[PDB]
Amino acid sequence: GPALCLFDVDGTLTAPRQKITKEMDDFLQKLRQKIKIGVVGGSDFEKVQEQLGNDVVEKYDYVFPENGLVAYKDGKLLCRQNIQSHLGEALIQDLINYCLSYIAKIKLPKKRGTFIEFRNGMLNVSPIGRSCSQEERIEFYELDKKENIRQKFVADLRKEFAGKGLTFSIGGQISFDVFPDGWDKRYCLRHVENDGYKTIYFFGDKTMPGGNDHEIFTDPRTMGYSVTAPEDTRRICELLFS
Amino acid sequence: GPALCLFDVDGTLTAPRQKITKEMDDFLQKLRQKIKIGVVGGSDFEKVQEQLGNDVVEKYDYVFPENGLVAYKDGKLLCRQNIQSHLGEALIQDLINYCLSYIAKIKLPKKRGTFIEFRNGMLNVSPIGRSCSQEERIEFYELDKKENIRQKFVADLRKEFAGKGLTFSIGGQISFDVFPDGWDKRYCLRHVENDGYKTIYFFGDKTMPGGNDHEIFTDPRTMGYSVTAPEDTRRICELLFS
Ligand SMILES: O=P([O-])(O)O[C@H]1O[C@H](COP(=O)(O)O)[C@@H](O)[C@H](O)[C@H]1O
Ligand SMILES: [Cl-]
Ligand SMILES: [Mg+2]
Ligand SMILES: [Mg+2]
Ligand SMILES: [Mg+2]
Ligand SMILES: [Mg+2]
Repeated sequence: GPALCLFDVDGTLTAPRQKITKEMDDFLQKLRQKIKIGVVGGSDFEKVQEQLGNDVVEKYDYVFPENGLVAYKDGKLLCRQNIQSHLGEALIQDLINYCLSYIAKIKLPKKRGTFIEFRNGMLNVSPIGRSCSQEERIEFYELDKKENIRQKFVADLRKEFAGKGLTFSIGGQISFDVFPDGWDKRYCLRHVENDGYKTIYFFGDKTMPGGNDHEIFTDPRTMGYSVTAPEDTRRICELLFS
Repeated sequence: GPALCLFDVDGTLTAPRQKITKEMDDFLQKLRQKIKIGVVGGSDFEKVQEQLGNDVVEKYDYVFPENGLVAYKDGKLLCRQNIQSHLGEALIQDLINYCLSYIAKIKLPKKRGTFIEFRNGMLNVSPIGRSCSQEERIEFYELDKKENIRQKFVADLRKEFAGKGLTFSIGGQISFDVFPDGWDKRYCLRHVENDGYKTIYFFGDKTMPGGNDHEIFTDPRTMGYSVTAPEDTRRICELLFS
């Protein structure tokens, strides 16, 4: 039937931490005369503007910053969501409080600031604090590997919550993420599944387990295609759609 | 002997929350041919630039953002000190552990992120979180006066950290500052002290007890003058140097 193309932005339509190239933007616009297109990224709408231009809403059929928590369709905002409204202030506080209480009891060499980073689609938690220096990150990550600090504090959170529909995911060097079950890139799919697309292609570059694009790639609702770079995305699109 | 003028920024050289007027800027420079001048404010270096001009450091003999924890003299940065090194890493971790445990215990309509912001010469603490939106900021502000949330917090903090050489100051809407005794605006006198000034004049619009200019005004190293606006600062300086 009719189809949709969904692209990760960073690493797929663009080179890592680089803006789109006029040549690729033009290919995509030519491709829209053949098929509906849309983009999905973990970054806020401001960042996505930096990456694809301030006219992005008018140039793509769908735009899904924040893994879809914000959604634009045919130039209008289709929907907007945040972790606060979903989980609720009560539950959002029970979680903050426990995290705070628990971090007060961790004996560390150092503590700094921003232990809780509130993002609209997750809560970053950092025993040391994100404001640490790079040399303090390393000191902590090494200590974590011998004492397993992050792993035990997720463990105790998975016991006390998680029946509230919460996922916990250790990542990077100093923090872990608390986000509702399924609020990875798969979230965006809810805004396009009821629009009548017999097949939804998806292109991304972190397609293997761990990556930003893994969970959406493996979803049975997508025709998943891995990519290595923008040039490769044109290559594949040229072959799929002539 | 030779002398130095030190000016509070907001309200003394500028109308509150506004840039300086070109009239006032060019006056100061005419004075500078008669006297070394300097400025001091609580705000980070970038904010000072926005009030006095990008090239502040070249137009003022001394420049003291963050009450002087960051300091420029004749264009170049002076030796620096941070709260971690002064108070020690145990009192920092014991003061963070306490603040964290206490926030977890506060019942509030909303809690968000960045409850402790780790600055060069202080720690904010925001019961609600500095990442809060604007609507949430006013909410906490207008509830705080009904239930004296911050006022009550600062009080218990003083009891527990009595004698530890720390000061506390509720400022603004959502937070209070914790800083070593002596790290108000009078921190900067450490730099201009000596350097052969027989008289150090100081101007400030919040001379009254509890104001950010009080302790530097009363400090005996300074010849303090209370100001009611930029145009008044002129009157006193025109009375003194003409
Ligand atoms: O309002 P906030 O929470 O951002 O607070 C801000 O302003 C306060 C005073 O500002 P003023 O004297 O102009 O009211 C400062 O003490 C505080 O460190 C700063 O973060
Ligand atoms: Cl925090
Ligand atoms: Mg990518
Ligand atoms: Mg698939
Ligand atoms: Mg002032
Ligand atoms: Mg004095």
